[PDB]
Amino acid sequence: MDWHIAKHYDDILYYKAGGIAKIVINRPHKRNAFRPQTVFELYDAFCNAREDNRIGVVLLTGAGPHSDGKYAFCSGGDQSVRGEGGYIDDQGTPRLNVLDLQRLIRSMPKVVIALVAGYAIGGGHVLHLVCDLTIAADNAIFGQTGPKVGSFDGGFGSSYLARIVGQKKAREIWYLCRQYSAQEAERMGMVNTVVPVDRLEEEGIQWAKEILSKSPLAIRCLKAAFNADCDGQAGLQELAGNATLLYYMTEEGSEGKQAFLEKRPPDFSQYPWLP
Amino acid sequence: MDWHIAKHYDDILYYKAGGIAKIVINRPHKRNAFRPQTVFELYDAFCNAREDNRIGVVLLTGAGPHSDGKYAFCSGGDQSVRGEGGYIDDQGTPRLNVLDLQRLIRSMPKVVIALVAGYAIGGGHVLHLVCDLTIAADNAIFGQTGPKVGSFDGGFGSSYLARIVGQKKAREIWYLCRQYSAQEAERMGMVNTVVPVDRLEEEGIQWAKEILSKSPLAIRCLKAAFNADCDGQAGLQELAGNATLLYYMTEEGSEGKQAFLEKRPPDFSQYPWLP
Amino acid sequence: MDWHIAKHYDDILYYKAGGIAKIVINRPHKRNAFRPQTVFELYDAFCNAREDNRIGVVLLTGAGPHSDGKYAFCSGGDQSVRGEGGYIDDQGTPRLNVLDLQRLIRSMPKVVIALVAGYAIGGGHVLHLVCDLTIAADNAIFGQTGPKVGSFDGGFGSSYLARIVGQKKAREIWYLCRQYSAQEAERMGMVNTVVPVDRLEEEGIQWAKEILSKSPLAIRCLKAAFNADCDGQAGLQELAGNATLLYYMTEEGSEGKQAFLEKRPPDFSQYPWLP
Amino acid sequence: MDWHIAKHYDDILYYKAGGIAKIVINRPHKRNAFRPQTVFELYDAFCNAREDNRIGVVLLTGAGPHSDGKYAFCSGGDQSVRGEGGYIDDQGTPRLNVLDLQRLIRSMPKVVIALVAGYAIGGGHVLHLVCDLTIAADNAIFGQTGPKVGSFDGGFGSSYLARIVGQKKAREIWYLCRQYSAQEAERMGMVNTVVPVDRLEEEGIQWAKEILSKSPLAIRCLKAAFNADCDGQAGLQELAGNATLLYYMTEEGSEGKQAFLEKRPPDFSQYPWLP
Amino acid sequence: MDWHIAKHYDDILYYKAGGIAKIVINRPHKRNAFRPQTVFELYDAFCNAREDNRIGVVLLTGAGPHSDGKYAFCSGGDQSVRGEGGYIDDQGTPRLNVLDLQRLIRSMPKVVIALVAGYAIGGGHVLHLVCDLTIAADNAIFGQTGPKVGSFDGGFGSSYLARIVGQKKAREIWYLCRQYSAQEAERMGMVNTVVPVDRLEEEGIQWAKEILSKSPLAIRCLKAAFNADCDGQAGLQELAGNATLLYYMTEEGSEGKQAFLEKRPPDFSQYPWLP
Amino acid sequence: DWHIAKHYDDILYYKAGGIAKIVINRPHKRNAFRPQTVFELYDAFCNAREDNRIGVVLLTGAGPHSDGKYAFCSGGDQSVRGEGGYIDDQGTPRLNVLDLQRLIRSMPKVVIALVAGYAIGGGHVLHLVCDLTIAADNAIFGQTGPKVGSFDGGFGSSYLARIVGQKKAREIWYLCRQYSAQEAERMGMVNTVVPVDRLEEEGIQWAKEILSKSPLAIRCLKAAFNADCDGQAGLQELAGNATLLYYMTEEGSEGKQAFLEKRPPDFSQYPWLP
Ligand SMILES: CC(C)(COP(=O)(O)OP(=O)(O)OC[C@H]1O[C@@H](n2cnc3c(N)ncnc32)[C@H](O)[C@@H]1OP(=O)(O)O)[C@@H](O)C(=O)NCCC(=O)NCCSC(=O)c1ccccc1O
Ligand SMILES: CC(C)(COP(=O)(O)OP(=O)(O)OC[C@H]1O[C@@H](n2cnc3c(N)ncnc32)[C@H](O)[C@@H]1OP(=O)(O)O)[C@@H](O)C(=O)NCCC(=O)NCCSC(=O)c1ccccc1O
Ligand SMILES: CC(C)(COP(=O)(O)OP(=O)(O)OC[C@H]1O[C@@H](n2cnc3c(N)ncnc32)[C@H](O)[C@@H]1OP(=O)(O)O)[C@@H](O)C(=O)NCCC(=O)NCCSC(=O)c1ccccc1O
Ligand SMILES: CC(C)(COP(=O)(O)OP(=O)(O)OC[C@H]1O[C@@H](n2cnc3c(N)ncnc32)[C@H](O)[C@@H]1OP(=O)(O)O)[C@@H](O)C(=O)NCCC(=O)NCCSC(=O)c1ccccc1O
Ligand SMILES: CC(C)(COP(=O)(O)OP(=O)(O)OC[C@H]1O[C@@H](n2cnc3c(N)ncnc32)[C@H](O)[C@@H]1OP(=O)(O)O)[C@@H](O)C(=O)NCCC(=O)NCCSC(=O)c1ccccc1O
Ligand SMILES: CC(C)(COP(=O)(O)OP(=O)(O)OC[C@H]1O[C@@H](n2cnc3c(N)ncnc32)[C@H](O)[C@@H]1OP(=O)(O)O)[C@@H](O)C(=O)NCCC(=O)NCCSC(=O)c1ccccc1O
Repeated sequence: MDWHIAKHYDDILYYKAGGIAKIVINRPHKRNAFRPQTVFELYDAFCNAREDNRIGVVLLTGAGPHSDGKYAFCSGGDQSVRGEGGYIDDQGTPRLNVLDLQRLIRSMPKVVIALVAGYAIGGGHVLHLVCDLTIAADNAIFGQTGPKVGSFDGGFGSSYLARIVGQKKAREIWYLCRQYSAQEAERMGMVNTVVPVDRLEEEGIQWAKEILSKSPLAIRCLKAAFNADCDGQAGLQELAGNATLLYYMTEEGSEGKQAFLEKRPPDFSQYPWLP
Repeated sequence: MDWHIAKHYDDILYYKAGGIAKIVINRPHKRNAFRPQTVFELYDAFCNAREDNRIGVVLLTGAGPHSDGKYAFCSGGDQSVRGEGGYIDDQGTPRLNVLDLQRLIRSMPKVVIALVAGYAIGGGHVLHLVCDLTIAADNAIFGQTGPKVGSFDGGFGSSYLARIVGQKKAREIWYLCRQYSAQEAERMGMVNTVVPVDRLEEEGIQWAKEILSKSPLAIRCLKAAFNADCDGQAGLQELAGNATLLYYMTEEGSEGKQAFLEKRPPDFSQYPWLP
Repeated sequence: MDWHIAKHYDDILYYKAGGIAKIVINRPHKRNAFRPQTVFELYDAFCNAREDNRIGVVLLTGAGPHSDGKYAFCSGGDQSVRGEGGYIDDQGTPRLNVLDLQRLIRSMPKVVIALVAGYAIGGGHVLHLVCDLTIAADNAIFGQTGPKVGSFDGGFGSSYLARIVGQKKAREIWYLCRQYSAQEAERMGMVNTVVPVDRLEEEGIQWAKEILSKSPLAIRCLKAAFNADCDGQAGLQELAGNATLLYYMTEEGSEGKQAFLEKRPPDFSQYPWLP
Repeated sequence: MDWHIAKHYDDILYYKAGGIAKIVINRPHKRNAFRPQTVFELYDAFCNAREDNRIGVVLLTGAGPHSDGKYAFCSGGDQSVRGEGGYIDDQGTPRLNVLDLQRLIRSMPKVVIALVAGYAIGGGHVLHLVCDLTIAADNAIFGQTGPKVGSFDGGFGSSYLARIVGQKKAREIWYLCRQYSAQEAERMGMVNTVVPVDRLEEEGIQWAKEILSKSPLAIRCLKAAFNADCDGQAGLQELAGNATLLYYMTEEGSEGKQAFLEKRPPDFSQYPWLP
Repeated sequence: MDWHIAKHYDDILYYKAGGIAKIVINRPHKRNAFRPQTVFELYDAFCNAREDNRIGVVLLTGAGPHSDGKYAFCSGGDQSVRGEGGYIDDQGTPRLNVLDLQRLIRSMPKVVIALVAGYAIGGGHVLHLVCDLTIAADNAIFGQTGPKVGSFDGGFGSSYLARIVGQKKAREIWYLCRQYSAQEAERMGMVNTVVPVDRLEEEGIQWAKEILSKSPLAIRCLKAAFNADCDGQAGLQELAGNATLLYYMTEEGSEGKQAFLEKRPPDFSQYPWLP
Repeated sequence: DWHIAKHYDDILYYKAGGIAKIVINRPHKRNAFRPQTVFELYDAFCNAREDNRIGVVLLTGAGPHSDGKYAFCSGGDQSVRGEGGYIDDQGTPRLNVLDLQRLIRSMPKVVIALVAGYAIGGGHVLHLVCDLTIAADNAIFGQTGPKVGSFDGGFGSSYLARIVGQKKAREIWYLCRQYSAQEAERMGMVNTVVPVDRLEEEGIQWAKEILSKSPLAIRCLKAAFNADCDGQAGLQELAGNATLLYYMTEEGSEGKQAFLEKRPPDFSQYPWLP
């Protein structure tokens, strides 16, 4: 693929090619753990993808292999900056801003695919989970660590995981903090497919292209519909929001607008009350 | 208004005029209690209204006053035909088919307004509740009777009532089986407005007309949206269904249709992936 | 089995034998796509099955093989009659009446089993999904096509699917519009069992008989309970409706009815307030 | 009424009369604040009432007036024994056992009526909220104090309050920590009725007697149904639990039991599959 | 108050004083309708407020009176820039970005109070609703207009409104598109208090100061708890996120961090498994 | 090294380190529970909950029986089933297993079902509501309600669906078939499968991996999982844990001290974080 750099960052790499964006967490010396700046940059990059009318799919992955030969998607919050009440940014502010990133990935009307090679651990595991889809390399390793390292994600990390692998397996994952292979992760329902490491990016590109040939309006409505099964009124906001969008493409709707601007009463008399 | 009979029934009366249909429960010797046939006919009448592209609003009310001077919207299930496991129809089958009627009124994409003069009691009270709106006459009397007469409605009768008057008041209504005035009913939030008896139908017509001047598409989407706060996936079905409806009016959607019929790949390349 | 024709239709075939009904979509020249009339007839047949006190289980399947040797359960909405805002009926009205069929299948207190040979695609796929159970032949092929053909089902097609195969696999199914084999469908959780094509009906009959040897009241309560995990207040309506049904079979409840009819205060004094 | 002491406690008083139980919080020197012992005892008394087949209604109230002439329902958690992580019991164990009491009151199949004279503040306010009904004396004063005293009830204290007074008023109550009169509390929807201080107990008894003349089975099903609008699967458990109870009173149900005991196949062939 | 300008914008004004921020929509020639830029700026200012450790409360209001003597909070989407599929920004992109602003106001851990003088109509009405609290001047006018002007808000505008005024009144508001006085709005439950126009800001400041003397941790937890009753897993994310925040302030939690950094197994053996 | 912790008629109850073991001991009825069995089970689980050293509870059945067969639990004892419920010795109809279900589900300790042989009917639902399930390869799972004139439309239905999905959950209940340990794992309702003589050791092994974790983290997580299912009751548990943690902060303590000292609280130093 001919990837073009789209913007420069300190902790990540960001590329575009056709309708695909690629976001790479680039802190291999920390197994691609995120510090607050990493989350800020990830958020910025995902926002850019959201605003780009040409991009329909974002591939999210980690830099590797590292000098020690190991692969990693993301090892979660950088523990070396963890202080009282959160992860300390350069101004001394404790933060949990990955929560904001989680929501953006979840709600943006573009499909996000996690491409996992090596470790997807802790907060890194939850990031893989909230991505729409996950493609794993056969060397991928999945797991949570919260109860061992003094943390937990009781939001999407728990409930949404249960909506993927079911309640028994979700609890096992969090309580024991074991590691799971790519094959185990696929069998339990949380990984869509598994390929060799050297095929991981091309598979992502293949899946991305099958989506890029579909109707953008259809895709965004379906993504909202899936969220609507989880996120109550916030889910309804996204789903109803797309209904409003589509309604704003109708003549019936436009008559309401035109009537207001022309200071006359609207005339919906020709329009039927359908069953 | 020039109401014209639209179809003949044994237990009810059914009229249409302009964009309004009027359905009248007609068993005043039973304070308008419904027997299984009454529910069958009500259901049929609402279906007819649903199918008529000219009808946007349905007024539901009870026949009166009766020979005793009393008014009644509906007194619920006819206890005189109640047998083992439900209300016995003319074929000997026990039924709780008012549940089907509740669902039809609740889901049909037309506004239904209960016009309550006199008693709306028991199953008759639940009917008023599931109508979109309620306009009451000053002589209206509301209440549940289940725990006194060996019944209960633990479906929309309970949960949906709580979404109207709040949990404290809903529990009071059901546990004590007291009666409530039109003013008390409005104050608690379950009656939209109150007018003198002789003004009841005309108020109904005025409210119907204010809705009939609105966009049918906007109205149906809103009704689905309101149901969506209550009915989980069934509510999602109605709201997403309207999104599908609207999407079927877009050129983007039509390309998908035409491509299939012409046995060619669709080309959505021109359409943007909006924010 | 000695199937007996139960009623004649244009687009479907309808049989009964013992406690089993069999409904067959009969438009093999369109891979059994449904037009509005097809849905009307399916709805009528399911209502009949619902009304028949002898029928406990309904088998739903597609006519085949076709003259080209191919099998199909259902290929979804007939694209050849699709117009603005829906599928255009013979009177010129745009419809999405499959939504009503979905609700009927989902809520009727009889077990519905989809018998899928060959294609269950698009709206045909959602139909299989909303059936209680699915038995597949080895030649079955499952998938959604919405984003490719300019449609989507963001109701039961999305949310309820996620409650079967989990969020990751449900999104994949819709975003990519691939086809899935029977073994794949079974592994992901949406097909209950797989058998050879010529053993499909006999498998359906056997499963039906195992249900028919059970308590009808127990089965209906369970079906409502499953819906209740999905359909919010609509689900409560079904579950509470069954509690009412059962309560109408009690002596305690009848004392309430009798008291009213005999115009005396009820006497529940003998009855305990159990823990 | 002739109240009889039913069991002796240190921190509360417990009486019975006919089908009514009365539980009185008795620490007037602390405006009836609860310490862990108080909660243990309250739980015990409510359990007793639950196990007593003669008791249908429980009245909950505070001892008063105090020597200063002041009335109090309950001032919440006893701050004088609050320590690290909770309220410290006599063994040094930090506890939040009022959460267990909230659940018992909420789920027990008997109606609980809070009789509030004077202060219902903090955890004392939440206690009034979770009781089925609330009757207030003219001198009643309601409010939350968490954000002022370094606490919060983000459980039934927040969500369930919103289901009573609506989201705007519920947020106001908690954010500002003001006090509300009986009239204000009634108008907002969280108090069922208001009576003079010296009529409070008689009003409680009158409401209780109106409940005690109803069907105990109807009442328990209704209470479960109301919970089911709030408590997801736990609510389904209560409601389905009652359906099971009712089914266990049927001959159809008994056929299953007998068949098992007699080591024979059950015969449900005579029973219909109702609509 | 000595308000200080905090940042310069085109469509709005932004001030700070003590723990209070004030955001003023400043397009009085359009009754304070928002165009995409207005939303962009509102979003930025609310983000600024969120990031300011000194700000606990945000007052949101409209500029007025206008040259015509009229007051307005906000009249919703600027119809003069509405085009196909949304509101057209300065780059030609159709947007519904008020949806993003809604989520920010709803989720940010500071109390937002709408100060409504004059019109809060359509999208402007939904903005007032999603603020935590609303204080109205006695000249305030509330209402929705969607079905008249060819729009609807089927997200928070519908469901969340029902959680404030109940289902009956919410439907009325949307279906008829009438106007409601401050008094009617308070009576129905969606306005917290009403004061004279000349007292509106001082009342806002008064309420803000009562919140500013409270515990910030308590307030954020409560706000998340209220959202959790509406927003399913998204609500859980906020509520669990705060639990994580608090857990990150515990010694027990830090031991997990330290063990990881020091490359040793954690020792939680000293910590109890509390009831 | 198990130590008897309390004596019961229908069950056995032990502790060792941070693990409690509760054993249903009515093998002559395939460990069916009568109201007393449930009362004792509730009592034992309450004990475990109240025991500050206990972090994990293993639940299992006595076996093998004299007929060589294993059983976790065969559900409600049909031999005492009467009108409206299971008749206790004072003549009262009961459904008190529902109370046990809630206790197991809500207690801030991990409960692991160790299933050898039959987990059937109400016994099957008990395994389901336990946090985790470890099965021996001879384990057999299933529901029987519609066959024996009962049903569990609460956690037995909805919660099962949140484990195996709607299609499989309905199959299980409608047909009342039996499922192997391997089948149970493949569908998602069993965490792992081992040989029968390795069953207890696997449970102990799993318990220990949990006992080395943070008790606060584990309780918050269990509540968080319940919250995806139990609406406001789930919120009560989750928010309750937030309150617990807030009661460990200085900020929170200022509010208490201020009240006790009859002075206005001073939270002025504390930030309004993002
Ligand atoms: C990822 C894993 C399993 C890999 O193990 P291994 O291959 O053995 O690598 P190693 O552990 O040796 O790590 C290599 C270097 O990267 C650092 N490193 C790795 N992960 C790090 C991290 N998360 N923070 C800081 N440094 C890290 C290491 O400390 C080490 O650095 P040096 O000693 O060479 O200097 C293994 O490394 C591992 O278990 N990492 C920890 C993962 C973890 O526990 N994450 C959860 C923290 S909580 C969280 O993510 C979170 C944050 C916000 C909101 C919610 C949340 O749940
Ligand atoms: C409605 C009410 C309060 C009116 O009282 P009142 O003005 O004193 O009239 P009265 O009680 O004298 O009744 C007049 C005649 O109509 C009959 N009548 C009135 N309502 C009836 C009914 N529901 N069934 C059969 N006959 C009825 C009466 O029996 C009486 O007949 P006669 O003595 O002249 O022969 C007062 O009449 C009253 O309280 N009726 C009871 C209403 C009630 O308790 N409904 C609960 C049944 S449960 C239900 O609605 C339901 C059904 C299916 C599914 C779910 C459900 O919740
Ligand atoms: C089913 C499938 C995959 C089979 O492929 P194939 O075996 O190759 O058959 P072929 O494509 O040649 O089709 C055979 C004939 O049946 C027609 N045909 C098949 N399906 C049709 C349909 N759904 N409508 C009209 N004509 C159809 C075809 O046009 C063709 O006719 P002729 O050339 O001989 O004239 C393959 O045929 C296929 O993919 N069909 C379309 C499936 C599809 O995209 N369905 C969903 C549309 S949206 C939906 O159902 C829906 C409905 C309600 C609510 C929400 C919704 O999303
Ligand atoms: C209740 C109220 C408003 C009454 O005011 P007032 O009439 O003026 O009485 P006063 O404040 O003087 O109190 C009288 C005496 O009772 C004690 N007292 C009153 N309430 C107490 C309490 N809750 N704990 C310990 N001692 C108490 C006082 O400290 C005082 O004792 P002495 O000086 O004579 O020694 C006014 O007293 C008041 O606001 N009290 C505090 C109420 C409060 O803030 N409760 C919340 C605690 S957090 C919570 O309840 C909670 C706990 C567990 C779970 C969830 C929860 O939400
Ligand atoms: C607010 C209201 C009721 C006041 O009426 P009035 O006092 O009589 O003022 P007037 O109607 O004359 O309007 C004054 C000027 O401001 C403009 N103006 C007022 N509102 C405007 C608006 N929303 N957009 C553009 N220009 C506006 C007017 O066009 C007029 O301009 P000029 O003629 O002098 O040039 C009355 O003005 C009124 O009803 N306005 C429209 C309210 C409305 O229908 N809002 C809904 C739009 S849909 C939406 O908000 C939305 C957007 C995104 C997502 C969800 C959503 O619901
Ligand atoms: C478990 C199972 C499949 C074992 O089969 P098998 O190995 O062949 O043993 P067998 O059937 O011979 O039973 C052995 C003895 O234990 C008794 N026994 C076994 N289970 C019993 C039980 N549950 N109650 C009373 N006695 C029992 C039997 O009657 C038999 O006794 P004797 O002949 O020696 O006298 C097989 O035994 C079996 O299917 N048992 C019945 C399981 C069942 O249907 N449970 C459903 C009750 S519903 C419930 O649990 C419930 C409770 C509360 C709320 C909701 C609910 O759904």
